[PDB]
Amino acid sequence: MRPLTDQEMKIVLDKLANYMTDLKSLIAPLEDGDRYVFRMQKDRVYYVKLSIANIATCVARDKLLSLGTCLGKMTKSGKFRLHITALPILAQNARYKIWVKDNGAQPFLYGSNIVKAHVGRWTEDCPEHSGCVVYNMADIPLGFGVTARSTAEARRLDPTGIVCFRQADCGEYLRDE
Amino acid sequence: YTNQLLKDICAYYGYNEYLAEKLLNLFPPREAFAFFEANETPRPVVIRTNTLRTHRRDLAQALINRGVTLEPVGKWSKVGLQVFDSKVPLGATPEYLAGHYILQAASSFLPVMALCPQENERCLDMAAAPGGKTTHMAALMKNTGVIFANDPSKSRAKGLIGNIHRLGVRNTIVCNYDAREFPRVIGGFDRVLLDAPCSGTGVICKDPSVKTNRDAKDFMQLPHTQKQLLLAAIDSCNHASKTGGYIVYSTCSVCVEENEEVVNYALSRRPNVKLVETGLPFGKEGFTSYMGKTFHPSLKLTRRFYPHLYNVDGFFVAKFKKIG
RNA sequence: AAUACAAACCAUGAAAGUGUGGCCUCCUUUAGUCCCUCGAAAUUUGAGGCUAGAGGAGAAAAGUUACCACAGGGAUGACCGUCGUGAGACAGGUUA
RNA sequence: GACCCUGUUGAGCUUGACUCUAGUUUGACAUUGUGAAAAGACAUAGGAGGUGUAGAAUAGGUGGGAGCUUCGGCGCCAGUGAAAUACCACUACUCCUAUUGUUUUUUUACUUAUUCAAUGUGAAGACAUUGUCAGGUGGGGAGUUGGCGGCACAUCUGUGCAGGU
Repeated sequence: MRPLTDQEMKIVLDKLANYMTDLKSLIAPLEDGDRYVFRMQKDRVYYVKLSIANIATCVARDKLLSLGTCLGKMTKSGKFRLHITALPILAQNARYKIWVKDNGAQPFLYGSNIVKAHVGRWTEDCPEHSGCVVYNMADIPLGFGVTARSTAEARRLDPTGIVCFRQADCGEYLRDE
Repeated sequence: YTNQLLKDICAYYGYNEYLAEKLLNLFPPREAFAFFEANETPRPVVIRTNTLRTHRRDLAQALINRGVTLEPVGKWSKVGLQVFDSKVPLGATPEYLAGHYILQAASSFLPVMALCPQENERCLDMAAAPGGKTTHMAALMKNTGVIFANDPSKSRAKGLIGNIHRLGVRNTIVCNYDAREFPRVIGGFDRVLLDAPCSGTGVICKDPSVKTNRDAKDFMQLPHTQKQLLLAAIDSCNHASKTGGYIVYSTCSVCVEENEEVVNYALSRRPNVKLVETGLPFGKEGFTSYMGKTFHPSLKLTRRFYPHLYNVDGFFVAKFKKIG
């Protein structure tokens, strides 16, 4: 049992804030004083409350498997990964939102990339390589990814081109069964 | 004769001789013949919607438009529907992929309505292998509180983490402990839920191996195994709290060696445990004494579920309250 | 080659003959003591203890894969690029 | 081309020592009172218990015993049931009433515990709060890393059998 170290919390908050706008709102002193303190286990990070950590630090490390909700894991090279497990945290306070239609969400949930015919409506001032969160017509959080280009270049490109690159979806839920 | 009926049942249906002797002693032959017809008949598949995500008439409208035949399951379940036919596969539909509902049986419905989880409560589930049991308390409590879930195996541990994060509970800690090791290490839980593993005689349509692969060593070890589970269950529960917590014991067995005998041992050993009415509409009365063994006569409130009167799986539920 | 046996040789004794080259070898996986303890069980088992067959520089990062992508070596439309690496694109390419 | 090898990247699986301990931490204890309102459990005296099945029957259970008989009712026999009934001896608990009382718990109110303001008397107030152990974690911090000869002698411990020089 250990917390996030200096560089390890730096890269974690680097990749999080690439998709997050208010990191202050996620981890803040609440009414009861409990805080959303980060936590990692078996090279896999988690997002828990402090009072959750106290009632979980009583346990041997090998017996514990997960804790709270998961955010991602670290590779051998040290880069950070954010998973579809972090989607309810991610979609709660999302910066950039892209909405795809039902005939385009089905290839998105299968594992295919986002096409211009898939999206229904759009956000504004989206840069070329900025992160974004993918929604449907009914504001159901589907996934996340990095767009291929900016907003203005998406208007002037062919409708068959790839718009936003698909990183994760609910197929990991279907894979683990 | 009794021996002639036992030989005719074992030859025609394929049950073990010792298991058929137990079932013939448990029930009258007219009830046993309906039992042998019911458990060989496949059980219906029911759908439990996510109250944190949508409501019942919204999902019912969506699945009707997608082509799924639906029917609500009585008046005792406002959260459940029953599936008759579906042109679109249930696993590939957008609602299940988003996490609007989950698939379960009627046995997975009951012990969570037996519990009454409230907001900002501490709950335990020492055996939640399908993962639908832990989700429903989060659906009832509206994602407020702390939940602990225990699992013995890694294969079903990776199975449920795909289920809970699809459903979006966000506050349940799942792990790989021993349920006997749970109260000594952490303890101090307001509510505890136990789905004790057993022979599985209640559900043989899902598990056909129970018909033959149950020897005399099995009906001695598993009742002793769940005996230590309920001893761990009563040690985890708190006697006093701001919101009244309870112990809920559930199993998928129909024999009396797994039902109303273990809960009699826990009641006799610990006087601090009291059993109350579980608030359940349909069920069967507990037996005061079955095989030369005098149980406590307060077990009339303990409920049972049988496959022939209702379209449910074989099940058994008990509720307890701690005093000291 | 070792080993068994036989013969030769050798030591001693004057001869008669005799003579020689032992017994052993912390946890994890497994079985027993069903011995002792804790339990269950209308009398038989479960978990520990005990016994005996076998294994074993430390937080900086490592080992390994009939595995994936890329580049290179061997054996029998296609490139130099620029812009990103979690995936890719190009009115950029030697002529009119 | 398949195929084999090398370097980088992912998917991984396993390891990343031993002993304490911070960070911690689970449960219980005392500080922690005084009244009112209640509830539960233990002291009692009593009314009544008892079906999963079948058995005419709602079978506590135990020991005898086959008519004490007020009657041939039921005992007996006989099904049916793990347990069979007449009879007279015992005690296990349960659903309750009341008190002939002991405790425990929750809420409210007040300050007498606790803690703050002033600082050389006041307030919040029995909520917090502090101390004590019985457990758990701890990679962060501290310390560490093929053989047996032969009692064949003398002196000491043991204090013939032994051990040490």
